[PDB]
Amino acid sequence: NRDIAQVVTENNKNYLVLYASQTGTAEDYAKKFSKELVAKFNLNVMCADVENYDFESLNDVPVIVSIFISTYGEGDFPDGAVNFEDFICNAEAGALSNLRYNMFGLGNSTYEFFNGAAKKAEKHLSAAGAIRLGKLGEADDGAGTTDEDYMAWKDSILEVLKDELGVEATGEESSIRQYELVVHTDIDAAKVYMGEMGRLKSYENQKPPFDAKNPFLAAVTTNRKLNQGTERHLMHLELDISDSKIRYESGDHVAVYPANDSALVNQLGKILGADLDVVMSLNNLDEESNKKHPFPCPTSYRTALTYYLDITNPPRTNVLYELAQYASEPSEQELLRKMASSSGEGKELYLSWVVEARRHILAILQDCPSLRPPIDHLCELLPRLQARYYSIASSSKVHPNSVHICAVVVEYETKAGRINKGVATNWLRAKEPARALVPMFVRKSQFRLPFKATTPVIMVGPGTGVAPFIGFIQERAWLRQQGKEVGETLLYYGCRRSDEDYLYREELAQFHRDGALTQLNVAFSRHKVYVQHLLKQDREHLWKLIEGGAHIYVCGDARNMARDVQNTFYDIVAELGAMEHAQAVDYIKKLMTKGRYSLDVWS
Ligand SMILES: Cc1cc2nc3c(=O)[nH]c(=O)nc-3n(C[C@H](O)[C@H](O)[C@H](O)COP(=O)(O)OP(=O)(O)OC[C@H]3O[C@@H](n4cnc5c(N)ncnc54)[C@H](O)[C@@H]3O)c2cc1C
Ligand SMILES: Cc1cc2nc3c(=O)[nH]c(=O)nc-3n(C[C@H](O)[C@H](O)[C@H](O)COP(=O)(O)O)c2cc1C
Repeated sequence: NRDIAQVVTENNKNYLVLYASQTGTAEDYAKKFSKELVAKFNLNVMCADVENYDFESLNDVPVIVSIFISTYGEGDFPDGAVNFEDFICNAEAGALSNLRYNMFGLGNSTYEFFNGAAKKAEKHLSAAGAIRLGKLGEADDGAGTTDEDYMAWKDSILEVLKDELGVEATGEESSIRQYELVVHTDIDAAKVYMGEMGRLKSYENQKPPFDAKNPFLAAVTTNRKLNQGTERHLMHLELDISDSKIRYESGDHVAVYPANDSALVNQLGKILGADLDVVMSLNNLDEESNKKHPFPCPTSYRTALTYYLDITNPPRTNVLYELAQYASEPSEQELLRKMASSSGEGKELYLSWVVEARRHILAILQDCPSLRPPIDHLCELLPRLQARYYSIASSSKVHPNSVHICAVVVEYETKAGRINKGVATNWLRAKEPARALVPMFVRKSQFRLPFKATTPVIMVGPGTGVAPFIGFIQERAWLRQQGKEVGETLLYYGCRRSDEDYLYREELAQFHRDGALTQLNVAFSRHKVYVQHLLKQDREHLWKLIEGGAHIYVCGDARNMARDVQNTFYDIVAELGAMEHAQAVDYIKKLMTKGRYSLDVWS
């Protein structure tokens, strides 16, 4: 009841404000401070009149204590606060070593002992081992300064507390703009970036060598549905690289710089209120830094959103944080800051609402209608639009001037009822051969057919992971057509169904007919027949091939399939080689080192 440490603990207080007051001024300001403590840190504050407690347990109060105290005699406390005074003056060395406090005394210089109470108190607190945080305040009612004396003191202690308690004050946007807006409302189109990636006008000029910094614009020669079913769209594209001088081999990847859907970009401009044809630059406030801009400038908002900015993936923590100020509806602003937080609770609301719902920026704007930022701050915060990679599905020996892509279109419904569209694949799908140009480049990999033709090859490529092997098979067929003896060429393919999603049914059957493909092993899942079982089934034969210097290749979207396939090979070497599992793994390791076990797995 009168035990101050007891009462503080019982009631789960984060912070204690005490006051001693004859005529209500200290009480008033102790209350004003408490109110500000809560408004800014959302603490659970007790604010109590010293007169109502015994203080023998002052040292056991486990929160920070503010003390407001008035002077009334010979530097005495108010007569009602006798018990509080008798404790502070009797306090022996070390008695209050756990007490962390701040203090604001109330006095009047027109009396003999200006602020004697708070001055005495502080001598005794520190003498007994307590640590004061911040300055000792001393209101002067004699000068008429008390309110401003408090104002100054309060601002001070709140800065001290911001570090002591961690955290930031509600009502604060420590928001740092990295770049600055300049509107180029007059400038000629030749100086303005139009969606090209490196040097200005490079999509026009097109001079070798083409690469990541300078992609070749390849015409789309073919674009056909590969699959029988309607659930999914899987497609085969052909990219004309005639006159590029780009060299590739089977096993290489082709990278592609897509465009965002223009309808999406429009919808975005319409909800931001922004006119997107405004050409502009975002110049770095760090004048001496390397990145002068977040993306090629001068450029229009339409262009940045279309070609240089990622607007489809879930925005990150820091972009929610920075957008939160632009939410006029307070409860919408609370959401965003919470989702931007380091809180277990906030992180978790973020994962499900932002990440798991796959909410892109437009979706966040639409569902938080009071969030209305300026386009230029948004463009600064959004991540860069990345290139997208595909396993070339052609051999350069039959298609030297053509690069083939095999891809499933990403198109799916979210928890929140939206339909999301994968950028590159829907873009590629909309490319009609009747010119339609795809910015691209080739990155070399170490995924290669054996250069010694007689060497057997074992390809494991379920689903879209057949991609690289289509080119491997074209190539091997080609080697046979040229008079070379070619070793066995085994494909272990997989899909759901033969009349739904059998990729390259004609071509693989025909390559098999012509003897180019020695074996087409398909594992249609739809009872759960995956490729692992086909490998185990054919284990006896696979071990001969392996022992005969065969090369193994694993391709596909799923890391687990690769892992299951590797495990299956571990068991085959274990059984048929007659060795310990540990030796089996080390054998397959040796293969990898020799370059006879290669992977192309995309996660
Ligand atoms: C080296 C390499 C080679 C590759 N080769 C090929 C290839 O030959 N063929 C191929 O098909 N892929 C391949 N991949 C993937 C390919 O690069 C693209 O990521 C893919 O085509 C999707 O791109 P997008 O722009 O259409 O989708 P994006 O706009 O990038 O969206 C893809 C994202 O959407 C999300 N997503 C997808 N489906 C769902 C779902 N149903 N529910 C919720 N979220 C979902 C995922 O988070 C995924 O990261 C390869 C990857 C790498 C790294
Ligand atoms: C009778 C009386 C004695 C006072 N003695 C002092 C004093 O010794 N030193 C001082 O600085 N102020 C003195 N004051 C000023 C008070 O401390 C000042 O008015 C203060 O704001 C009172 O706060 P409170 O309303 O919480 O009691 C005195 C005021 C009165 C009314």
